[PDB]
Amino acid sequence: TYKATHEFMSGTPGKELPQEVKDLLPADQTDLKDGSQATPTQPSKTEVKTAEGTWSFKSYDKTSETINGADAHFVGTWEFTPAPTYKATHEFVSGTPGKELPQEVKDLLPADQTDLKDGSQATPTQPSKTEVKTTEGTWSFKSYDKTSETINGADAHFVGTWEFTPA
Ligand SMILES: [Cl-]
Repeated sequence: TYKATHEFMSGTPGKELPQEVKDLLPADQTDLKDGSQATPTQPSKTEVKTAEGTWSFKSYDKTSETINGADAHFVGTWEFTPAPTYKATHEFVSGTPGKELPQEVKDLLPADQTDLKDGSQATPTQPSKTEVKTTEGTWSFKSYDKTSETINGADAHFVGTWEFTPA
């Protein structure tokens, strides 16, 4: 007689299995008759959440094997899905009463920042330039309303003020 053993591996490049997944490795099956079919023991659960994301059991490499004069070994793969991420968006406003932003200023609104981790610090993207001259006068960027904000379970939003000086 022979045994059937198990091992787990990550199927997600750059991610090692956490101990909570390794803790689910099945026990060896013992006393298997030579020439019988061995089938791997399924893990007692197929999902493990961590602070980084969720691991989900995919399958073993073989769903059975014939015992042929040696112990059998089954390799089970788990895959990782990162925890939900958030965005940081931007908006521009005029800080000059009675003056609306021209399109040339609005055209400088930064792109959204994506794939920000929960609990991370977001800092707004600075405009590509900070002055725009028009026939009427010049627009200058002042600042965003905050220098940074912690992502705490929601998208962030930064408001940038431009001021106008007439020609
Ligand atoms: Cl993890």
